[PDB]
Amino acid sequence: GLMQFTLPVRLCKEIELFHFDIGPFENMWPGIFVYMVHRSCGTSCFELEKLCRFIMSVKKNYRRVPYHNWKHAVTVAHCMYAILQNNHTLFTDLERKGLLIACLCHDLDHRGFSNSYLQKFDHPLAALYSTSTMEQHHFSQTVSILQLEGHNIFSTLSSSEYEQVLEIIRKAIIATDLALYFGNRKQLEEMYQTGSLNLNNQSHRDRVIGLMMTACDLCSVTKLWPVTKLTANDIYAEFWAEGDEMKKLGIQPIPMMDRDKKDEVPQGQLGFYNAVAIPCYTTLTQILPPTEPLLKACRDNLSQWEKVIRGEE
Ligand SMILES: c1nc(N2CCCC2)c2cc[nH]c2n1
Ligand SMILES: [Mg+2]
Ligand SMILES: [Zn+2]
Repeated sequence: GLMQFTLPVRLCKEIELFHFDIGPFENMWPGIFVYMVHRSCGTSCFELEKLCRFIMSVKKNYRRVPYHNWKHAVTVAHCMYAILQNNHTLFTDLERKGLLIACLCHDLDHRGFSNSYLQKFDHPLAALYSTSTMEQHHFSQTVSILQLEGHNIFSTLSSSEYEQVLEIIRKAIIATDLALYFGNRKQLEEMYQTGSLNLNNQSHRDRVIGLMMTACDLCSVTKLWPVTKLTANDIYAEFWAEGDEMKKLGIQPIPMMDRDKKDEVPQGQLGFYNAVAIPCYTTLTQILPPTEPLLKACRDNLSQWEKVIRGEE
């Protein structure tokens, strides 16, 4: 009960900032996550023995792929931690519990390929789950790990609270399907502008948690430029491997995924910032004003990519 996690002074301070980088020491990531759960939720939310076993089973079920890996999981959970900490009173006890776990689990057993590649491959998962293929798999994997003996971190909840938290986690993980983000953001835009957005409306909360999940999932674009730039290498390492696998199926991949067309990357980043990232953090900042640093950091990185195109780097 009286066993607090403490981080070194630089991490203790920097971890509260949206643009915090979790660092290259894998062995510190579990402790960073537990630290964030204790401050975000309470030292009582989870049985420490159970939580540690859950975290290590989650780590084991992330693969050694360039980007959709254990580091991404903890990076996305940290962004959620920063949003929750800057929006203290807006979220329930169950929501703070659910969302950090949802974020840690959101890409469980990712193979580094898009839903599109699975469907064109005719992967078994594409037969089992026609839409949000990988996201339905990630949630499936989460429930599987929760059901391991000694791994049920929610055991102290009532039947009804247990069903509420697994329903929060399911929707949160489904929302990380970027295909669903466009419609979700549009509806949130309409609702915020016409003034109908109502955080006591469960369907409205769901939408807002969805947008937070997109924002945390894309938070690579909200880091300082050196982190953003080096993470984009890992992202494109996966895209190019998928492009190679598309070519093996006798399909010319979109230029984004074609390693012959690396020149077109900087312009592809502009499109992504303008079509996805900027609108995402804009709508998020409208609904949750204290998340503005994510929009500001994102705009700064767009400017850095414009400088790459103008050959100034
Ligand atoms: C281009 N496209 C991207 N998305 C496409 C699918 C999901 C991530 C990203 C994400 C981070 N940086 C990116 N650059
Ligand atoms: Mg995903
Ligand atoms: Zn992800």
